[PDB]
Amino acid sequence: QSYGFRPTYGVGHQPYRVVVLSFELLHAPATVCGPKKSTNLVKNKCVNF
Amino acid sequence: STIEEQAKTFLDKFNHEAEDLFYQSSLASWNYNTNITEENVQNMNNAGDKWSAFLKEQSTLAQMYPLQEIQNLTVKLQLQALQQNGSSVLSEDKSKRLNTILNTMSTIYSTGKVCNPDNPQECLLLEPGLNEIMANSLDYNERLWAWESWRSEVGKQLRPLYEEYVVLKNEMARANHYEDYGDYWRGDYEVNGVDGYDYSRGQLIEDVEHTFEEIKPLYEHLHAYVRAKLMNAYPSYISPIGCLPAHLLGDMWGRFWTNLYSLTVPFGQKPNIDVTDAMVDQAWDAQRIFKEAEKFFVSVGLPNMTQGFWENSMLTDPGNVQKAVCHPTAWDLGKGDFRILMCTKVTMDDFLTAHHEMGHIQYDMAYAAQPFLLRNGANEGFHEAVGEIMSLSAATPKHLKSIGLLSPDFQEDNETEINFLLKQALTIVGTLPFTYMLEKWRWMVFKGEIPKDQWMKKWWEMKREIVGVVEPVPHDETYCDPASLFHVSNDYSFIRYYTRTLYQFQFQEALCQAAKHEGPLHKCDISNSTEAGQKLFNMLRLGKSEPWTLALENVVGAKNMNVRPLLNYFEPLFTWLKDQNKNSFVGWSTDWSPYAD
Ligand SMILES: *[C@@H]1O[C@H](CO)[C@@H](O)[C@H](O)[C@H]1NC(C)=O
Ligand SMILES: *[C@@H]1O[C@H](CO)[C@@H](O)[C@H](O)[C@H]1NC(C)=O
Ligand SMILES: *[C@@H]1O[C@H](CO)[C@@H](O)[C@H](O)[C@H]1NC(C)=O
Ligand SMILES: *[C@@H]1O[C@H](CO)[C@@H](O)[C@H](O)[C@H]1NC(C)=O
Ligand SMILES: [Cl-]
Ligand SMILES: [Zn+2]
Repeated sequence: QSYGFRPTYGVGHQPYRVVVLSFELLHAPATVCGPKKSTNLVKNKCVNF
Repeated sequence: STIEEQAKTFLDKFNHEAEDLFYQSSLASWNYNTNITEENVQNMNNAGDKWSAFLKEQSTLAQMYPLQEIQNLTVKLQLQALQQNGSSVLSEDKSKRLNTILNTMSTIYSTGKVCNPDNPQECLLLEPGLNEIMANSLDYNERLWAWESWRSEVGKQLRPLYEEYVVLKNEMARANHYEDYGDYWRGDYEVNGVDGYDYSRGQLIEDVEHTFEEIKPLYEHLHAYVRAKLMNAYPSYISPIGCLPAHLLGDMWGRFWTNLYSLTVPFGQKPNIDVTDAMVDQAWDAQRIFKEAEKFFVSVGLPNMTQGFWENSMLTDPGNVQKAVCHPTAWDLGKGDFRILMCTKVTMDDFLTAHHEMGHIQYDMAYAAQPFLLRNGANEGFHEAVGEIMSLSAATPKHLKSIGLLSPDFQEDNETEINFLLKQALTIVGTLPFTYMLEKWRWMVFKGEIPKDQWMKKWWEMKREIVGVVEPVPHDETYCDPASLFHVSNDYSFIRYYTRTLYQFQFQEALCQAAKHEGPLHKCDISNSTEAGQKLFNMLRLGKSEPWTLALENVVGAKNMNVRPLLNYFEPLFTWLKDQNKNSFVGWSTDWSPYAD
C-alpha cells in the first residue's frame, strides 16, 4: 500500500525513523565491548588502576 | 458470509476515498473564496463535479445492497443517507427538466431587478438597492413601491414555473416513499430503530402546532405594541385594530423585524449596548478577538485550538488584490484541517459573528471521530443553535465586565434589560411566526390541499391570521409573492430557524442550570463553568450518529421540544407588554386593508 508523507499533517502522522537493538546476554565469547570512556593517567600516586 | 461485513467493508472504502475527495473539494473551495480568479472557479467546479460523480458511483454501488435488517446504528443510517439520491430517482429526461426549472427560478430570483418608472435604464437588484432602501428609507410611499416592484416584476415569470417545481418535487418524494417533498424534508427529523425514543413524521407537525399555539400570546402582544408605536409614527396608515402593512414590518417579506427597533425602542435616550469605541481605545485587533474567544471557550470547558487553524485561517480582510466574499464561513476540510473566512472589523457584530464561527468550528471538531456520513448534526438546527447560544452568552454585559471590555459603571437597569429583550424579540422571536406561516404554506402546497388558482387566496388570508399582516396591494394569480424569498428560490428548507431557536433556548437554559446561575435567564453566563461545557460537549460529540432526541435529553433532559425556556427568558417582556397594553386592543383584524376603505 502507498505509504507517503506530507508536512501539513499534524502530530502523529509525520514520518518517524526508528532503529532497534537485539542483544544476547547468554554466556559466550565476547566480541562487542565498551571502552568505559577514559580517565586521565595519573602517575606516582597510590591509585586504583 | 452475510451482508453485514460486506456493507462494513464497502463503507470503510467509501470513507477512505471520500475523506480525500472532500479534502480536495474543500481545499479548492477555500482557494476560490479567498482568491476570486477564473482558475479558482474552474477548480471549484471540477472538484464539485468529481465529488458528485463519486457520490453517484457510491449510490449505484450501494443500491444492490439489500435493505434486510441491520441495526448497527451507523451502517443503516449511512446507507439510508446514500440511498436518497433525489433528483436522479426519476428518468434522465425528467432530471434534465427539473435542472432546467431549478436554474429557471434561481436565475429569475437572482436577476429580479426592478427599474424606477422615471428612469428605465436605472435598475436595482435585491442588493444593495432594495436592502438599503428597506433598512434606511422609512418613507411609507417608497417602501410600499419597493414592495410592489419586488413582488410584481418577478412573480409573474415564476408562478407556473413554481407550479411545475412543486409537481416535480412531489413526484420525487412519491417515488422515494414520501407523501410530499415536505415529507422528504421531514425524513431528516425521522427517528426509528430505537426503543422508547421513536419520533413520527406527524409528531413534527403536532409539536410545531402546539408550540406555536403557546407562543401566540407573545406574538400578539409584540405585534400590538409594534402597531401602537407605528400608528404613533404613522397616524393615517395603520388601523387601531387592523393588520400592519407588509412593508411596515422592518423588512420586505416579514423575515426579521430589526429595523422596527429604532422606531419601537421603549427608552431611546438611554444608551444602547455598544462597545466599539472601547476596543478602538484599547488598540484591539481581530487576532486579539479570536484569542479572547478561544480563552472564553477555555473558561467554559473547551480545549485550546491547534496551531494549524491559526496558520491556515484568515481572520481579517485580505483586500482586493485577491478578492474574497466577506460572508463569515467555516470549513472542516477533512484530515484535521479547520479554517474560517471572516473580514473582521472592530465591531460587536463582528465579535458575535466570530464567536459563532469559532464555536461552530469547535462543534464541527466535536464529531471528528465519527465517519464521513456521520460528520453532520443530528438535525438541521444544531450548529446554528450552538453558534447562537455562544453569541448570546458572550453578549451578556457581565461577560464583558470580567474581561474589561466595558466600563464597570454601566449599572444594568430595568430599562436596558427591557430594551435588550425587545431587540431579541424583534430579531429572534420576530422570525418565528413568519417562519411558521411560510413553512405551513409550503407544506400545504406540497401536500396538494391548496388549489393553484387559490394559492395566495389562502396565503393572504392566513397572513391576516397567523402573521397578522394584510397585503397592501391586491394581486391576481400571476404574481407569486409567497415564493419571493431566498430559501424557496435556492432549494433550501425553512423550519431550521424555528427549530434552531427552540433548541438554542433549551440549550441555554440547560447550561445555565448546570452553571449554578441565579437570577434572570438573560443575565446568565457560562464562563468558568466547565460542568456545563462538558455537559453540552456530550451532545456536541454525538453528531448525527444517534437520534436527535437522545442528544437533546443528554443536555436538557426533555424528550420533546417545549417553550418553557422561552417564557422563562421573556417573562419581564411579557409583564412589560401586558402593563403597557392595558388601553389597547389585543389582536389583529382580518377585514381591514389599506387598499380598501
Ligand atoms: C490566486 O489566483 C491566481 C489565478 O488563479 C493565481 O495565479 C495565484 O497564485 C493565486 N494566489 C495564491 C496565493 O495561490
Ligand atoms: C457497530 O459497528 C462498529 C464498527 O465495526 C462496531 O465497533 C460496534 O461494536 C458495532 N455495534 C454493535 C452493537 O455491534
Ligand atoms: C494548548 O494547551 C496545551 C496544554 O498545556 C499546551 O501544551 C499547548 O501548547 C497549547 N496550544 C496552544 C496553541 O497554545
Ligand atoms: C473566570 O476566571 C478567570 C480566572 O480565574 C478570571 O480572570 C475571570 O474574571 C473569571 N470570570 C468570571 C465571569 O468570573
Ligand atoms: Cl409573501
Ligand atoms: Zn457556524
